[PDB]
Amino acid sequence: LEKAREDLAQIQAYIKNLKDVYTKQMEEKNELEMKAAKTKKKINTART
Amino acid sequence: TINQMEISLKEEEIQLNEATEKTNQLLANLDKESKKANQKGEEVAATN
Repeated sequence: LEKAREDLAQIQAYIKNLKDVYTKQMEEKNELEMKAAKTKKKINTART
Repeated sequence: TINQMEISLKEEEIQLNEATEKTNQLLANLDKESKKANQKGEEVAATN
């Protein structure tokens, strides 16, 4: 019981660190998504 | 201009693929860790 409690606590802490890294990641990836939008239609219209 | 918008789309798309690969690996690792956490918590609740 004690060992499993400690293991679960460590796993939860690592999960929180990964979740914060994930937080910055999808914020930055959404910024890159909106940048990468609006130029595909631009290339299509340009080549039309 | 066509070359410019093409270049921007290319670089931003490859960066998007990289960040999405990062997000997918982090999500898979987090899902595995969450499964292990829930199973170990159920084991703890059992054990007591």
